[PDB]
Amino acid sequence: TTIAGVVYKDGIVLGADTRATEGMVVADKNCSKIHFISPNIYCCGAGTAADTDMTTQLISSNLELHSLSTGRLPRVVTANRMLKQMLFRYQGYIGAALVLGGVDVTGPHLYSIYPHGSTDKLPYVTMGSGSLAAMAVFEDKFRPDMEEEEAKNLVSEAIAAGIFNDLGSGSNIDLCVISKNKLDFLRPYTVPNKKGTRLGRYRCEKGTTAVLTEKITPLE
Amino acid sequence: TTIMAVQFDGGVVLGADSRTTTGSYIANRVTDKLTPIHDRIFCCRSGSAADTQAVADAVTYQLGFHSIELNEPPLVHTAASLFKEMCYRYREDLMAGIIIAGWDPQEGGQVYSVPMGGMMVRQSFAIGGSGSSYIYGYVDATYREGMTKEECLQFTANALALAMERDGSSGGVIRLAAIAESGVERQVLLGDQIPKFAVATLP
Amino acid sequence: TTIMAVQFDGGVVLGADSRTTTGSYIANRVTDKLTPIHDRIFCCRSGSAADTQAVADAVTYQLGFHSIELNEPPLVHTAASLFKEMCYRYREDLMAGIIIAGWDPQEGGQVYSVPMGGMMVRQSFAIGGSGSSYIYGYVDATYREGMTKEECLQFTANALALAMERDGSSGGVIRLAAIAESGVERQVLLGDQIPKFAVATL
Amino acid sequence: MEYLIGIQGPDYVLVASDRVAASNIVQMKDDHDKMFKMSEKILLLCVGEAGDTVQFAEYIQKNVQLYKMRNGYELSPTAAANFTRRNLADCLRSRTPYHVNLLLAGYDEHEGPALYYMDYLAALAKAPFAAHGYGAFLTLSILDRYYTPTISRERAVELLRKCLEELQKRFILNLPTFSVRIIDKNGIHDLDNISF
Amino acid sequence: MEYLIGIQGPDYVLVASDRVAASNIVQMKDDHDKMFKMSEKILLLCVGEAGDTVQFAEYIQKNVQLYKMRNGYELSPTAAANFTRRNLADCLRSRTPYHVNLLLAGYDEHEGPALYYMDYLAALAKAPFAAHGYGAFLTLSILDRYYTPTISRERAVELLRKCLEELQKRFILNLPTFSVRIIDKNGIHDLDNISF
Amino acid sequence: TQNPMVTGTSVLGVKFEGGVVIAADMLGSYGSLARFRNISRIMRVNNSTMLGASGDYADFQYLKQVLGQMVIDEELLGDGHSYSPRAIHSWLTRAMYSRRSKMNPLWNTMVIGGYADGESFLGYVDMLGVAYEAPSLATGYGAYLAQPLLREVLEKQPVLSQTEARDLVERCMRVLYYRDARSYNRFQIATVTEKGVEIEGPLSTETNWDIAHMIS
Amino acid sequence: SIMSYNGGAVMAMKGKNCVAIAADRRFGIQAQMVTTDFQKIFPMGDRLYIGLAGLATDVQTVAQRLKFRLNLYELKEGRQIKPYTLMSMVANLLYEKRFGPYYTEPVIAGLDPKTFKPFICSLDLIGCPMVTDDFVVSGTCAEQMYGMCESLWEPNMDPDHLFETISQAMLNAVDRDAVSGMGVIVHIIEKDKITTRTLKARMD
Amino acid sequence: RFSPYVFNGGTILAIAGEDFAIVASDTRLSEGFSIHTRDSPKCYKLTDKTVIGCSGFHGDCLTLTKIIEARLKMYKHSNNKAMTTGAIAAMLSTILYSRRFFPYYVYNIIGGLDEEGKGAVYSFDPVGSYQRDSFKAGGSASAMLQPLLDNQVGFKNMQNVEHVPLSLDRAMRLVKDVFISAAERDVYTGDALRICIVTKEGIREETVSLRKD
Amino acid sequence: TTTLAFKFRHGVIVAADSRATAGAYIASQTVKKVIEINPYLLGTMAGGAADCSFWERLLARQCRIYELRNKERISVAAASKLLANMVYQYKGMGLSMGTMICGWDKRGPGLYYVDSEGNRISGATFSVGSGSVYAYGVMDRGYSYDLEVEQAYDLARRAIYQATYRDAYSGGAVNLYHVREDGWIRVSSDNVADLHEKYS
Ligand SMILES: *[B]([O])([O])[C]([C][C]([C])[C])[N]C(=O)[C]([N]C(=O)C1=[C][C]=[C]C(C2=[C][C]=[C][C]=[C]2)=N1)[C]([C])[O]
Ligand SMILES: *[B]([O])([O])[C]([C][C]([C])[C])[N]C(=O)[C]([N]C(=O)C1=[C][C]=[C]C(C2=[C][C]=[C][C]=[C]2)=N1)[C]([C])[O]
Ligand SMILES: *[B]([O])([O])[C]([C][C]([C])[C])[N]C(=O)[C]([N]C(=O)C1=[C][C]=[C]C(C2=[C][C]=[C][C]=[C]2)=N1)[C]([C])[O]
Ligand SMILES: [Cl-]
Ligand SMILES: [Cl-]
Ligand SMILES: [Cl-]
Ligand SMILES: [Cl-]
Ligand SMILES: [Cl-]
Ligand SMILES: [Cl-]
Ligand SMILES: [Cl-]
Ligand SMILES: [Cl-]
Ligand SMILES: [Cl-]
Ligand SMILES: [Cl-]
Ligand SMILES: [Cl-]
Ligand SMILES: [Cl-]
Ligand SMILES: [Cl-]
Ligand SMILES: [Cl-]
Ligand SMILES: [Cl-]
Ligand SMILES: [K+]
Ligand SMILES: [K+]
Ligand SMILES: [K+]
Ligand SMILES: [K+]
Ligand SMILES: [K+]
Ligand SMILES: [Mg+2]
Ligand SMILES: [Mg+2]
Ligand SMILES: [Mg+2]
Ligand SMILES: [Mg+2]
Ligand SMILES: [Mg+2]
Ligand SMILES: [Mg+2]
Ligand SMILES: [Mg+2]
Repeated sequence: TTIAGVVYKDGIVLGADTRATEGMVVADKNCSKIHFISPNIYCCGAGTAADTDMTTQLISSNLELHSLSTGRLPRVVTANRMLKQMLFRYQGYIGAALVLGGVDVTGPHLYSIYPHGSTDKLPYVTMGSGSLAAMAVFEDKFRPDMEEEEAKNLVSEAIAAGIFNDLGSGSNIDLCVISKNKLDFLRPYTVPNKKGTRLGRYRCEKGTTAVLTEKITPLE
Repeated sequence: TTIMAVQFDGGVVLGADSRTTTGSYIANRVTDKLTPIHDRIFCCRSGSAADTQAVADAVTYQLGFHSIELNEPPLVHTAASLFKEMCYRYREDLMAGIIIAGWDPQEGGQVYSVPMGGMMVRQSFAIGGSGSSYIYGYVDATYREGMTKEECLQFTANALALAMERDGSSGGVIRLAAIAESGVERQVLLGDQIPKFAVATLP
Repeated sequence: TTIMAVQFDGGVVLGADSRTTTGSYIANRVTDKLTPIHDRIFCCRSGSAADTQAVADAVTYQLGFHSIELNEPPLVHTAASLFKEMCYRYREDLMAGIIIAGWDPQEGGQVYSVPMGGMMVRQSFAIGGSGSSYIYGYVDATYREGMTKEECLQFTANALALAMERDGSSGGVIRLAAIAESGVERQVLLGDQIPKFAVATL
Repeated sequence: MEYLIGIQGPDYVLVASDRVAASNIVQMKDDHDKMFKMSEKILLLCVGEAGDTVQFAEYIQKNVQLYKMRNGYELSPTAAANFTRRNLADCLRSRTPYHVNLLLAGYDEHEGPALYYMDYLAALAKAPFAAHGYGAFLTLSILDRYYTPTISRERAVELLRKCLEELQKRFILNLPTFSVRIIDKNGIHDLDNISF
Repeated sequence: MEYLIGIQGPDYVLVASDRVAASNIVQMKDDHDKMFKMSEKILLLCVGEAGDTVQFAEYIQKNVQLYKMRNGYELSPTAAANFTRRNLADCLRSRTPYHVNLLLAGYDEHEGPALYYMDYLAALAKAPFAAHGYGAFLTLSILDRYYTPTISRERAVELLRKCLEELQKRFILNLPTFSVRIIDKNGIHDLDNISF
Repeated sequence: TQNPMVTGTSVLGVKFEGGVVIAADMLGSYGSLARFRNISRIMRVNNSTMLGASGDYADFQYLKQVLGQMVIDEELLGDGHSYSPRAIHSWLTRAMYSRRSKMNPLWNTMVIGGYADGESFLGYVDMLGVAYEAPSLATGYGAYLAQPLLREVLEKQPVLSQTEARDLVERCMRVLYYRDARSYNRFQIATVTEKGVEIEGPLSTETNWDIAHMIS
Repeated sequence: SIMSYNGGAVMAMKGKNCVAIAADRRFGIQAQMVTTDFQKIFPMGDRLYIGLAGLATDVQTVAQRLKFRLNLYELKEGRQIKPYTLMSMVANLLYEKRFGPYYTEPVIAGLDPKTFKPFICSLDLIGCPMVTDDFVVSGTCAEQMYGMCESLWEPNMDPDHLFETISQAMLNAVDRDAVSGMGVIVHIIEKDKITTRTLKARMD
Repeated sequence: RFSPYVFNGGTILAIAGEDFAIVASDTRLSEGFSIHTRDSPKCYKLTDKTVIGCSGFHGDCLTLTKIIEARLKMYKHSNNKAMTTGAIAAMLSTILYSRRFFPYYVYNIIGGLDEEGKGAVYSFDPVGSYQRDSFKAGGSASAMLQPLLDNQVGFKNMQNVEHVPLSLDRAMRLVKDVFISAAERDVYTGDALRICIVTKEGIREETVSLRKD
Repeated sequence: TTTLAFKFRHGVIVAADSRATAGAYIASQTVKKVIEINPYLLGTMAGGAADCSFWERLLARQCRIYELRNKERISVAAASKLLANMVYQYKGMGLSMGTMICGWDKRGPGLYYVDSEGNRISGATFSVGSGSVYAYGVMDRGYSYDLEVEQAYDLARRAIYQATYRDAYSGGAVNLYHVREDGWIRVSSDNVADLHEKYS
């Protein structure tokens, strides 16, 4: 997995690849790793997939209860605290490594959150087995106060670095762009990889497979 | 990490490097290891990021509630005691080497070390974290009774610079804070502003 | 242990503490860790007492025989090379952190480190042993190019004193040696003669 | 070490089990019985770790009987097999797992004869024939070779005997006698022990 | 697993051994012979680890036969026992230890019958009777109970039979047949196998 | 070596039109301690060939001794034949493999750069005898932090000028200083062309710490 | 490895207005086959099936516990469960045992009960769900299965072609796996009927 | 615990035809979660008639192929003729077994022409067990490729199909298809497919691009 | 693997499956597990594939040398002994081999079981490999010294078949050989799938 985030002039850009692996086999070519937290907050996930799915869902659900009560747009810091207090409580046994980004009444915020419950608040972060490839791109090219399209280019370059250099990462690039005014969930943003063209027809005619037994059960 | 704090007449100076590592990857090159626990009380954090963040947030909570109840600024010694109780009770499950420093109206500038294991001791100045090993000799030779704020800032910046050069787990920028009755003044020494000492190349 | 050596124009200064330990028992409180390998070449020893004594005696033999054969004083660089060969070859069976320093007519005062593992590097000054950890920041701040012999002695004595206060495996007396064309001058700093730096009381 | 075997025909199930209780190098009992009557038309055959085997089988037996007393009619072989499986599986990850391997043989009025196999993990399979223990390794292929679904009870006892003779010949352990029972529409019948 | 027994009377030594070669759960041979003729009046019975047992016994056997050829007369049961011992002991701490347990039975013209016991460590003991293997645990007390030094060969075979019957009854392993030989003034005699 | 003692971190290499450039910081670390801060981890082997090593520095000094002596032996013959970069890379692959096969490795990962007969040579060898060639290489943390940047540039423009390769290497060394906790901001750059092997240093990268004020 | 103790394989595959799900038939304990008609695919609706491979005890447990929950779900709600909703129900069940999981990795195949749209997914043993538009596989021969499905699967296949593809993918995959096989069962799920076949297959 | 081995990835494949042999491999060389290089083929020419594919621990692939090269020349010097495909196979078996107690971590497949000009494939385990095969996959994605070859070349599990001779063109199509399928699912297989076709006329080379992720 | 052999009035029957595995992966369905040591001597392979192949090939070499030096056929006893003496030296080093050496020499039909543990034993019938327990059951219930030739073929084939059915690690085809006084013959090769068709 390669996941990443940037703070730009007017918001946040989050990015992710779409490969999920089981051992060193690709199980999913089009996994969605940028999870909904609230309408103004999203969270990329890496690490153990059931854990990132269930953790983001639980915090999103608790936040929706919170905002229903407060009648206000939720804060990024709130998602951060809920996530990190839960992860800490489980002592790293919940293997969720997260990039949390959004925009609240105090502006754009971005955090990386680790399985043992530490967080770092930073203007660019990466996580996952591709994170050093993605971070190299950011250290080399990030500038403060990028425009939207520069920020998007930078994130997708970082994710591409992970895609091409990390055997744990692959397939498509998803982005999510979050400003005061707008939410653009861009899935796929890019499709840099495609299966090669299937050079043979194998047209298996009816009867090719021998059958011992058959039961037709009709339905209404 | 390298953390440090020094007492002066009227307050304290605190300092840290800014490196977070996982193995030898730098996961944050500009970490803020000096965390406000109340208006005039900070902790400097070393060891586990997760542990020291959880413990600092918990103490912040405890101290804030205690302070509202009493309707007075908390004592530095109280903040230290609360860190100590939590670090000692959970000493088997935590990796936390802490320095508590700050100012209160009763005892003025104070520095407490709460090293791993959860003992607590007041000191004139304190150093901790993995990089502190490399500056014991320097601090012991250079410390003087009666240093001014400005001298404590320079002393601190120099010590941390020295540790940062040698300790692979320390580095980045130097974050400093001075705390006194008047408030908290924070600054960052980066790049050329970090004190510099030549590599001793051959004649 | 804490060992150190420093180059000056015309010679070297060497120093060590004098503590040998087994666990935390002090088996000798006045150890001599500075061992003459030839008339103007010493090694400072740290690590295993048995290993560094056996290696030093061996190199003393090799260097002495070589020197008689050539009919000239040996090079400091040769002495260091012979320690390096033996410490590298046997790196899996030895625990030896060595500093070789001395004077020869061709290259003057020289300091070489042969740390564990058996690499060899020439340096302006070198420190080693368990106590060296506590004086990196001090030596890095205090070292100046162009120090005199006397300054090298004081610099060495101070560094060692600081290390000795902090490192449980170092202590006792400070043995110093200065080596130059004129010969070897040894002395011991004991008790009140060891440089003193206050414990920082409230 | 313990051998269980079962052979289901059209209208009966035949079962047998060794009669040894061993400890270290000695047989301590030569007339041991590994069969537990659950109901008129159900036998549970149980082997495995000492203590676990009896504790488990008797717990099941008592509860099947309790079912009969509460409800006035008996649990079907299938229902009893699933009950047995629910218990074993529920205990698997608990503080009290039972290390037992089982066969359940029964005859139901409406479904006919049934033979169930269960291992200590609580995997349950219905089978036309089956066996447990190291002896199974030497006998299952004999059963695969000669069994047919319409096998008569006379030829089943003969097929059983071929299995047991193969143990006398080829198996390293001394299992000289076996309990043999059959279940059909009229209940549970003791046959002569097969002995060597 | 392998059983050896010997019983020495006034003027003979009777020996027997099981006839199984086992592997994992199966008997692979039921007519196995664990006795090695060393000379006209000496048998070596050998059990233990696979490979070691034959390699060791055949090495002894060849050297004892070599001794006969070089010298024109045979090594006494006692000499051969000590030769066997020297070899086993000399190998104990070598790169090639032999994991074997033995009995050595023989008849000397002047000394009369002898039975020797040896373990894999190469401790040697002369005994009026002895046994090796797990089966020894169930049979030595039968021998202690009924052996007398003047026991006749007919009663020794009866005594042997009691031992072997006790294995059938009480031992967990299936050892159904035994080789039986006797040695006296006229050499080595094969008796009928004792079988169950 | 069973246990490495003083060690060096990444080595980088990239081919360019007319040569090869390699880079390596000047640090020997003793665990986390930045112990010997002025050691060269690059060797001029002969006129056409240079080597840089990660890993145990004593083992590197042994290789240097051995390889230096081989080159002297060959030069003594004055016979018109020289070890090419590829031959030295072959030799080194055999030497590491052989030491690995005795369960006594030389604890190093190496990058060999050269220029001979109009061709740039760049080859890797590790302590197990794994060896190959590529247009760019990077050992240690460089495999994760520098190689992605080298490859990305190379895919847009496989043929680099010398000055482009040098700038690209400098950018990589900066990233390493930011993100490898065993790096050091004092490095050498070695270059091989038609003209031979030049080692430059000590060199430093500019760094930017503006992000230190972007936390709130 | 716990998941190879019983062996076994399941897959599901999507076509044009139809889905297919298949399994091997062996119940074995390490090397020993015990039975050749072991059920691994269970109905969860008229047009909705779950296939479970892994440790046979948990295959059964999960199927039975899932059915408990589904029946309650259907009685309480107005209605038949939707495929995606079953997935979530199974995810939730598995993730409850996050720290002592069931050793089974299911695949689900079915048609939406109102719209009849094809659905396939799989989950790992702690409940991570994965929906795909082509195929999913689970079991001791997953690599073999992936090879066959990647090579043969095509979009928009009619029931007959879907059957031939899922059959050939299964047979040939399990024929490279010692601990899977002894027969293959295939269910084809259409709007108006379920077709259940056993395949002529190697019995070694 | 120094480990003397590491896994470096790679898939290999050979197919025997009536009058040809194909040996194919991907060009990726990996370690851990990284790519060492995208251009490292796993096929090596041994004679005009014999090619070998090698995957596994690259340090052993290099060493072993260099040993085989030396031994082919030693044979040729001592017997005055090139080694046959079958004699290379037999010899490889003994060289692998010589390291029975510290094996070469290599999966080997030989493809070439036998003494009658027919396609021959020999496949090996790391300690030298081997046999002749009609086709074989090896290395990282072998479990993914093998079943498809069983089905499509072996005609396994198929009824009502004429068992025709394998044409070069169809064999080629198959090889490209299965590697493309393998590049979808095995993380180690990718970058490029290199195909060697051995016939009476010599050995020719095709290369096909694969996904780079 | 499943291999078996037995002596009877008309020589020695020898049969094997053809599967090889690497863990649970089926590596081959076409392994030849019966090796032609000479025209009157066969060896069967079970256990490590490379180990069996190497050591049986070496045995064939040695038997051939013997025959050249001595000007007569090696006995089954002596051949089996050469093999045991070769492997004895490697005990404990992890070789895995179980073989039957099957021939006909001056003592008549000959059959020895030899393995890497050091066993060497003569006997009337044996089965070796992970499937052996299953083959023994069927073979033992049908075996007789006075089996007719075609009945002996049927028994061997059926015993290996039944082993392939129960044992996950046996399969492929059943390959059957007959050692007669004037040489072994290859009697048949039957795919287990074609046998399945036949035996129901
Ligand atoms: B200092 O003590 O060197 C520093 C102080 C800290 C920021 C208060 N400590 C560290 O850098 C530590 N690092 C971590 O605690 C850390 C941070 C992010 C992730 C992980 C991690 C932990 C377990 C498994 C994977 C990742 N750890 C310390 C020296 O490691
Ligand atoms: B220094 O490195 O701390 C010092 C230097 C040395 C004198 C050259 N080393 C020690 O004190 C070491 N001590 C010993 O080597 C020593 C001396 C006497 C006995 C033993 C001993 C060793 C093994 C078992 C029993 C006793 N060791 C010390 C750091 O280990
Ligand atoms: B039979 O005994 O089940 C059969 C015998 C026969 C001679 C092939 N044995 C095997 O199938 C054995 N398999 C192998 O030895 C084998 C097959 C493929 C690869 C490897 C291998 C060896 C070393 C390192 C990696 C892979 N071994 C048996 C089942 O293990
Ligand atoms: Cl927070
Ligand atoms: Cl990841
Ligand atoms: Cl940093
Ligand atoms: Cl501490
Ligand atoms: Cl601390
Ligand atoms: Cl050292
Ligand atoms: Cl040292
Ligand atoms: Cl002392
Ligand atoms: Cl240095
Ligand atoms: Cl150089
Ligand atoms: Cl439930
Ligand atoms: Cl539910
Ligand atoms: Cl075959
Ligand atoms: Cl001979
Ligand atoms: Cl025998
Ligand atoms: K922190
Ligand atoms: K540092
Ligand atoms: K000493
Ligand atoms: K001290
Ligand atoms: K791939
Ligand atoms: Mg913890
Ligand atoms: Mg020693
Ligand atoms: Mg219990
Ligand atoms: Mg031995
Ligand atoms: Mg199968
Ligand atoms: Mg089978
Ligand atoms: Mg990738």
